[PDB]
Amino acid sequence: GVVGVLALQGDFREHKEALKRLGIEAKEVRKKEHLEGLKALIVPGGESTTIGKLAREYGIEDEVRKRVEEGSLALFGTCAGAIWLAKEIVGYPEQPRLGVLEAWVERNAFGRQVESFEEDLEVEGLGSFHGVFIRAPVFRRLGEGVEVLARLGDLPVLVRQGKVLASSFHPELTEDPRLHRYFLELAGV
Repeated sequence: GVVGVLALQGDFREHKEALKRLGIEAKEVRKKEHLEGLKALIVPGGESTTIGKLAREYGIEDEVRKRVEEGSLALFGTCAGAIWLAKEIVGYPEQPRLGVLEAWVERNAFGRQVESFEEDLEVEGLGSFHGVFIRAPVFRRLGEGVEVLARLGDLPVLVRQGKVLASSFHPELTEDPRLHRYFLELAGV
């Protein structure tokens, strides 16, 4: 298996199920050793402060940083995973995270009474994709080398920086595997 889903905490189950539609049997990553042999790693939705704390404690954060830097590992972060990837988390400068993505992300900042909504999104190259948002974080600022692949109105919700992909929505909460395939393709799987 060359595709893994970080399984320290959260909803990795949904991503494994989504990956099955691509004929992939996802490897559950719980130890740094589990990163060996992977071409792609998905960081799931969940509790961002916990995923960050555990990934740091187990040495996974540092190894992932090294792997991405050498270009031997593609990353796809969804919700908590997108927060984990962000270089800056608004209001939580010291929150444990990878921080490779040049972006400023604010946790659960959409400002809607009901903290859950769904929107049809236009994804560059992919087409229309059903976006599922739950206590969704907001991409406040993006670095110059970051590409916006999808927006809700004018707000970026799917961004890419090289082999790092991040979404504020949950593609794994739909039965559409096209965004996952898009990720595997860029990871060279």
